[PDB]
Amino acid sequence: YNCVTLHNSVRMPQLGLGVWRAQDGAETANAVRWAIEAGYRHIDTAYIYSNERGVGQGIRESGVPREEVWVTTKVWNSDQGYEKTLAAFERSRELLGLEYIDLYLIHWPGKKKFVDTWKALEKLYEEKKVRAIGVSNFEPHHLTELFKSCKIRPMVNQVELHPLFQQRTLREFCKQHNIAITAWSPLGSGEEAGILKNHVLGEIAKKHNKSPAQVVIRWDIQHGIVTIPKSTNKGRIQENFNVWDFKLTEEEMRQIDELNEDKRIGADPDNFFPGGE
Ligand SMILES: N[C@@H](CCC(=O)O)C(=O)O
Repeated sequence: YNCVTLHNSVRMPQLGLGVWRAQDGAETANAVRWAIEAGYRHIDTAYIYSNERGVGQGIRESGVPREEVWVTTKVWNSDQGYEKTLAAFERSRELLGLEYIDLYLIHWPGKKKFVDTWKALEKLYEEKKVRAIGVSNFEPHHLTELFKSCKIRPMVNQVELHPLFQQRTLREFCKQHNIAITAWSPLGSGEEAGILKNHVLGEIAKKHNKSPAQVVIRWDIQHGIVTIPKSTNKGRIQENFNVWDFKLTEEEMRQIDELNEDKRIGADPDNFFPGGE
């Protein structure tokens, strides 16, 4: 299926499972296995989700060869700093049961330690322990600041992105510095869900005989954004993957784009750094 190319030529599958909010053990292992069974080849996790064991279990259970799957995980705020970050990588690696990790990200920028943390990601990349390195919830100013002090520039930035918060500024900033955007959103585990409940998505979903969530995912795909919808439900997990047998029209894309309100719904990167030390 579709892949997005990072600035080091590694190809990152465009659709993945978010396991954010999945309880460890069975819940995750099932979610991951079900995803892989359905065809997903990309799992997105994070130390702080406390479910790296379960992810590893799901992957081993699926029976799919390691190199055919992409695994992303992330260094938590409290493990920022060169040596601390290096150590959190190993704790994550051991917990996933993996010899290498495909992508490792800084989970939140913070203020004082992210340049230092990035130096550790560069090391892991030189040591061939990760295939790609990037950041999450970084804003252009963070990225501009990081650019002053790095040898390898970030390859991914995973941020809140959905039809009411379309991140146009950052998208252009990332187009211009060769960075792939990954979209997360406060959906899948059943939050307020205003994002999905509007006439534009409704009628596009109805026209194609799909759900509004399937539409948003497809909209992500056709904008070349990487998308990691989270769910622990076997059916929803399957539904989120059934997005390859239809195309949104150029007009349908402008219509969804028109929904932009720059309405952030999750936490603000400039003022959010729980666990910071
Ligand atoms: N994947 C979520 C994790 C939430 C958290 O930071 O605990 C995010 O970065 O938005």
